[PDB]
Amino acid sequence: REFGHLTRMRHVITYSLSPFEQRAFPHYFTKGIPNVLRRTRACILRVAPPFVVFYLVYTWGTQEFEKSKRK
Amino acid sequence: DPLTTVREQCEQIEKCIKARERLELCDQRVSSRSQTEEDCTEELFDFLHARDHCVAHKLFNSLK
Amino acid sequence: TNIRKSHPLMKIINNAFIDLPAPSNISSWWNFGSLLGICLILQILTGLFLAMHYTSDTTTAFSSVTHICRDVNYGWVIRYLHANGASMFFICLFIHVGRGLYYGSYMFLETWNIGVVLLFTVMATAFMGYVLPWGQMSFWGATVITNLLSAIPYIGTDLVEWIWGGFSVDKATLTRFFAFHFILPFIITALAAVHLLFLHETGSNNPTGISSDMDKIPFHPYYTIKDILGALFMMLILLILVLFSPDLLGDPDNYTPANPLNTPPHIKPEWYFLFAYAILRSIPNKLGGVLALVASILILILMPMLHTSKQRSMMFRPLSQCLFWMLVADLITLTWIGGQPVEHPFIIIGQLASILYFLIILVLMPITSIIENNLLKW
Amino acid sequence: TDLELHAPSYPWSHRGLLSSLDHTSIRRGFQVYKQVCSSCHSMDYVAYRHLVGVCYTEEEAKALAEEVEVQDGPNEDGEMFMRPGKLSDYFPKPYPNPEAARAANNGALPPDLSYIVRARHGGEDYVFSLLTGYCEPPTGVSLREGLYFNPYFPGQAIAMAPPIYNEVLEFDDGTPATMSQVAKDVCTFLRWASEPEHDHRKRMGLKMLMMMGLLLPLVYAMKRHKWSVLKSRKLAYRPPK
Amino acid sequence: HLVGVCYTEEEAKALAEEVEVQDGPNEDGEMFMRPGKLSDYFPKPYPN
Ligand code: HEC
Ligand code: HEM
Ligand code: HEM
Ligand SMILES: Cc1cc(C)c2nc(SCc3c(C)cccc3-n3nnn(C)c3=O)sc2c1
Ligand SMILES: Cc1cc(C)c2nc(SCc3c(C)cccc3-n3nnn(C)c3=O)sc2c1
Repeated sequence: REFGHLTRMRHVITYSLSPFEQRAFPHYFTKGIPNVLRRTRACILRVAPPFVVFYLVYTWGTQEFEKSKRK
Repeated sequence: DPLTTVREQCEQIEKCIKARERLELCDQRVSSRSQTEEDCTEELFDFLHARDHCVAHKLFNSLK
Repeated sequence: TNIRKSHPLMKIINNAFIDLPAPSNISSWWNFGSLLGICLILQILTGLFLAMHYTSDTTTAFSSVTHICRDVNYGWVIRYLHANGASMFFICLFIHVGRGLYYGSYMFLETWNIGVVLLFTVMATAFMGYVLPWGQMSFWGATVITNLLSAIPYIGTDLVEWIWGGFSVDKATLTRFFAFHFILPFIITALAAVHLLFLHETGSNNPTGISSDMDKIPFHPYYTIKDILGALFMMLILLILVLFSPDLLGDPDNYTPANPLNTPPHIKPEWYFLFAYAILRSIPNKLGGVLALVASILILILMPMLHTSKQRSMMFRPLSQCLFWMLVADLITLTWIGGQPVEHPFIIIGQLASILYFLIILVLMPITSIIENNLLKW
Repeated sequence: TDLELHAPSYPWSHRGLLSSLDHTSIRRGFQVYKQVCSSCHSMDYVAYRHLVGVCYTEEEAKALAEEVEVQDGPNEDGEMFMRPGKLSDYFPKPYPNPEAARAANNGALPPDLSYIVRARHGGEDYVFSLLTGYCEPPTGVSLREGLYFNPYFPGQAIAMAPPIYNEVLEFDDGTPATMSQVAKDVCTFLRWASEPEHDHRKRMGLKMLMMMGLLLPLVYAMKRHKWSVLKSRKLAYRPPK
Repeated sequence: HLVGVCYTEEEAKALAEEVEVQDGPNEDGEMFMRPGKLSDYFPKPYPN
């Protein structure tokens, strides 16, 4: 597995620019904010509802250990 | 001497008289029947929690 | 000529780190492999300093640890580097395993099976080291394991009076705990070299699951600079703990010396052993407890043959992603329950969450991947 | 049956991320140790030389430990010499002869105090609520011949009599010696006793944060310089018509 | 060290008995004295 022996490819062209020809920060807080609002809207409904179930079990669990004592 | 000042001023709060109410409401009720295992070491804790939360916020100004 | 390609030593370095083909879309979840290798080197150098001043004798074990924190120069910073560096090792290790499970990296079969061996050997190493300071959790942690280790049916009681030197706890007792704990991190190093030798045969997986030979880039300079940056950001977080809160993750009860006659108010291990402890106390038996503890690490080796989906990673599988974070939120539940006392609410919650850890991996995940195949018409 | 009461949180002057210990309140706290306790409690790990540059001048510190003469080993033409204490001596043990020191205390060994705030769930907030929280029993609790009621102790039955009441001592700089001024100073001392590197670790933590603030935004600039080649490239697919 | 070489275990306790030794400190006493315990080294012959 070295570079000129990996795959076979035809008819694709690549254009690139030098690092000294470029700006470091073209857009940082004018695309950085709406792009993470797209990536957050895609993940939230898969990741958050299991942790809302740990919260409702922690809150009920540490409320039947207090009232077991002192009537 | 600064502690007894602070501890008495904060003993007249809407949580610490509300705890003193149930305390002597039950303090009177233990001593009647002399074959009873009922304590009120519980009832003391509800008052000491409410009171010592307010002592800690005010006491260290008057020291050192 | 090119001396990077013709010298006998420089060839090996060039093929492994400089000219290695790597995918171009590798995330920062792929940073934690070299973070684990930094955490291992740190624990070795710091541990070799503490071993010149430690004494393995149950009358002077607790007193030789207080001596280095008070008398020896820079002993207090090196001791709390070691205790907090071990929490750093176990948090990177749990990120690392969860990565390879979400993106389907277990399909590299020889690389995944050396990894399950490495997970056992670091868990046994960290257990032996927490016995050595010999405070009241090193005591009641050692006895809970070794009366659970007398419930092996035919050779069990033979093995419990071997590790104490023959006996109960004495001067020759912690010479065997110390010698195991010295030797095992150097076997972990040899198993991690073989681990990477088998990965060099295929290269890396990537977040899409799809092969990317048409899109390789060299490892230097693109991932040499990205791995240096993640290592500096990890040395920052570790020193925030050593210099601003060195006792946050530990327990206060280990600052009392070990006393068979006194009594500790609770039994709480370190945070990274608390999930296994909750599975133990849910089995009213002592043979079925040590079995279900060992079967919760050994279930990782069945992940290659339980895979029934047409795709490799979970990026395009939305129902398998709801089950992946139900499993993470179930290991958080078992960590909380393991640090609670054994009364009524925390006894049914603890065993209904030990069942859910095996029901998701063995039953619900292979059935959900078949439903997804059928909704895509394969 | 009976249960927990947890100490509240007091605003100590060392509870900040960069806040030091007051080295005058340590000085007043050593004298409450050396004259109120040390008749019941050991301090096995702290010596007299550990208090040079924290609260006492080396001389002012060698003037103490003259005050106690301590046994040393056998020498020729002797068997048990006695001599004034040096700088290399640890703090003297209270109840001579051990453990069975429970008789002076109704069978309650009094614990060593060199790690006592570090070994309790609550630190010096626990050793302030217990020394100033001694009170009378409530309606009908049990009590033995030599034990007392204290709500900030696990089973409420402590076998220690209240050791500070008012004017128990005279400080040598004119500070009034009420019940709350003392026990504020043997919480500051006994925090220094647990953690004598407290002030040194908080000033190394500032020389680490300021230097990371140089090194870290500038390895990040080297990273963005290399990766801009890949981040700006374009692709075309031109297959034969 | 002499049990099984030139003496039995009895004949060896009874020879350690023959000189009493200077044990350590205890409460209600002093560093007291006591005969030999068979775990004792051979007693030294000059104070220092
Ligand atoms: C003459 C006796 C005596 C004196 C003086 C005394 N104590 Fe105590 N103390 C005890 C005894 C006895 C115990 C063991 C209590 C028990 O087990 O009930 C104790 C226990 C303690 C404990 C541990 C409580 C626990 O949870 O383990 C602290 C803290 C303590 N004392 C603080 C002090 C401080 C601070 C001083 C003085 C500045 C002091 N004591 C002086 C007798 C004393
Ligand atoms: C001390 C322990 C370990 C060390 C030093 C280590 C080191 C590494 C390194 C450097 C990589 C390459 C970079 C990366 O992808 O992060 C890697 C990849 C990998 N490791 Fe580990 N590892 C350890 C433990 C484990 C464990 C416990 C497992 C699984 C049970 C595992 C499974 C894998 C897999 C599957 C890969 C390839 C992932 C991919 O390319 O997608 N390793 N490891
Ligand atoms: C993967 C590597 C290692 C891990 C995870 C690990 C973990 C631990 C842990 C958790 C402790 C208990 C410390 C405490 O909480 O007070 C400890 C103690 C100790 N370890 Fe390690 N260790 C590792 C490697 C080593 C090595 C390689 C050595 C020696 C060559 C070593 C020497 C010691 C010593 C001497 C102690 C003494 C007790 C103390 O200092 O607290 N460790 N180790
Ligand atoms: C700063 C730094 C330096 C070094 C020297 C270094 N070395 C590695 S291990 C490289 C590797 C091998 C040897 C074999 C197969 C795959 C990979 N590999 N491929 N992708 N990634 C993320 C990998 O680690 S990380 C790292 C970080
Ligand atoms: C593979 C494996 C092996 C072992 C041997 C093991 N052991 C545990 S739990 C041990 C424990 C107890 C029960 C109580 C107090 C403290 C500790 N303890 N001992 N060391 N450390 C870091 C601790 O937290 S899971 C686990 C997993």
